[PDB]
Amino acid sequence: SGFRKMAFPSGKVEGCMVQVTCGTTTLNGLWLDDVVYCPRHVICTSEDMLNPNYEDLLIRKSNHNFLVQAGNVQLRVIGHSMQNCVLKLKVDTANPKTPKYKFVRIQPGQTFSVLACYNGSPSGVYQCAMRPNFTIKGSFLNGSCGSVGFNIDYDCVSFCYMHHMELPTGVHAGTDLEGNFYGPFVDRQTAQAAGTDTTITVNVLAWLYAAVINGDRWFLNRFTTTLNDFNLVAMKYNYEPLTQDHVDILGPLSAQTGIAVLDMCASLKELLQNGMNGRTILGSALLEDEFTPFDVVRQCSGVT
Amino acid sequence: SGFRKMAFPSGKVEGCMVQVTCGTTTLNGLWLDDVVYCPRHVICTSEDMLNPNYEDLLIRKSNHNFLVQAGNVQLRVIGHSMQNCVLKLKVDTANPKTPKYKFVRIQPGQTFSVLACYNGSPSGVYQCAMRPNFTIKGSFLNGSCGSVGFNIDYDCVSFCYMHHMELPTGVHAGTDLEGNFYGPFVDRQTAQAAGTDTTITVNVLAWLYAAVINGDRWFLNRFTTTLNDFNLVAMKYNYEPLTQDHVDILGPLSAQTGIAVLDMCASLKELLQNGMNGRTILGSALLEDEFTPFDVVRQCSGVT
Ligand SMILES: CN1CCCc2ccc(S(N)(=O)=O)cc21
Ligand SMILES: CN1CCCc2ccc(S(N)(=O)=O)cc21
Repeated sequence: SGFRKMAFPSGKVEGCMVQVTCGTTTLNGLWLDDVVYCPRHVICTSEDMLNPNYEDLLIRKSNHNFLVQAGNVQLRVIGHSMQNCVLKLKVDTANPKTPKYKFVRIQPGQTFSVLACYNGSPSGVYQCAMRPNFTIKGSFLNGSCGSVGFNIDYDCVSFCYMHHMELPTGVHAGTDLEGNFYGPFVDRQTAQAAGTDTTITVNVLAWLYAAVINGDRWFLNRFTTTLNDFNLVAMKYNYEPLTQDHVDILGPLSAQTGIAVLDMCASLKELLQNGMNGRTILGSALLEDEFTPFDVVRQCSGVT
Repeated sequence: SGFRKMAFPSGKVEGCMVQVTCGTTTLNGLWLDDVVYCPRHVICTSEDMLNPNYEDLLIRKSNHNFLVQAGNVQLRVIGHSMQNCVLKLKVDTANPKTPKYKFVRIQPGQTFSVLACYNGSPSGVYQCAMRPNFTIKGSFLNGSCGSVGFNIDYDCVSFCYMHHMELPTGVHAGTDLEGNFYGPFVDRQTAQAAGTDTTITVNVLAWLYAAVINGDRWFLNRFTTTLNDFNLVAMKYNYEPLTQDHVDILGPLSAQTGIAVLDMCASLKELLQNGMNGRTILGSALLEDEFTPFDVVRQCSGVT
């Protein structure tokens, strides 16, 4: 029993982290097979960062200008290319610690683990959600760029996120491992606003199921409701609209707990209209939305 | 910027986790050099668990009754002993993935990372505190026993916790790696109560410093106070008494933020007497106490 914001074990990713230096700028890269992936803003000087022409900047750069260090050993760079906002550095050695892996572009509301790194060295691991507005609420300092988000399915690491920047609001913006930004963000030092950040309704409901499972049931009420009625209340509180896809994904938790999704929606409705009255759920004084239904099933069943 | 309940990267510990089976019971062990450490309740049948004589039970057991599997490879057991509540299984192979490590008995209020494991397989990592009452609020299912808590200092893993049981209240009790329980707990299936759980005052203050650093300053007030006045209010709210040792440990954060410890104590006082009035601090609707001053400095500076 108990419920924790739990990250994937980070070992398979720790073996993939390198330091990439171009000119004076150092950040993190991901060494998989004989390719090192890093943010392309590695090639920028703080004066380029305002309005960079990445094509023109990269033209000034040769294989040998890219210093790739794995722990204390240097990698030989035999090729470089830009794909969207990532640089791919062809090295002459396959990373011997390359896990089975995939590149996946995650959907907003989905969760992943972040291995925050500095100078190619792992410092810590936490669990994140892709906000509906395609930002993450991370913990990233200077040099953390190139730090990656991932999920693990048994032996396979699905890389979904590479850290590129902090917006002036202190939220975090980044790419998939094909270097396409999540959201409308560009890799340029300019004022960029994220949309309205909504609450991930299906995740909050999943967490309410986690709570009931773990003995926190005070918020269970005598009421039920309808998708349309629930979504009237979701609208008011900047919650994501609940669809039948969400209901379907909650079915395993519905089944285990014997609490119908729409009854739990009515619990959530009352919680939104009435607040928590100084009570807590799983040691939280607000509605948690960074657990997917999948995360609750995994944690509450014991998937390794 | 940003602040996250961040765990140590778990790779060095993932390489140490094994499956230990005695009779029908399987749990997790820690393979360091040529010794596998696991909870001694591995030798108990569910009928022994009520009033076990571990000495008499262990006498029935031979080296070959202890099945130690590392991933898919079996380890040969050449020696067994009981130290307090842990079994030490001498194997004939040094773990080649043994990190530089130490066994440390942590103090209540200190924090560590937990690699939750099932059948010697890592499932997830989260950050914990040793509660003042020597329990942890974990996420542990059947088979999670032998899962370890740790800190990392650059290349050295300090093992501080081995998971033994869940109390009927759903909090978690365990040992150091010399198998001495944290708190008054015994490895017997009987009703065991934890003391009053207090809030770790020095940690909450550390977190208030993390908040100011990260731009959440609304709770900063015009008031100051005294250790004795603050501790009158700590008493009322089941907060740990603040000593000059705590103040000293906060000095780096005091210095960076230019906010005197006793002024922050006055902020905290007002927060305890008045609550958060539906506001949040670092995305939290209550006072967080599972960050040490050391954790805030590490996270807010970028220690790898
Ligand atoms: C410094 N650099 C690198 C990558 C692109 C980018 C985007 C926004 C900002 S910001 N708003 O912090 O100055 C800074 C930045
Ligand atoms: C089953 N076993 C193993 C180790 C010692 C112990 C202590 C307490 C409990 S409890 N209160 O969950 O039944 C169970 C247990």
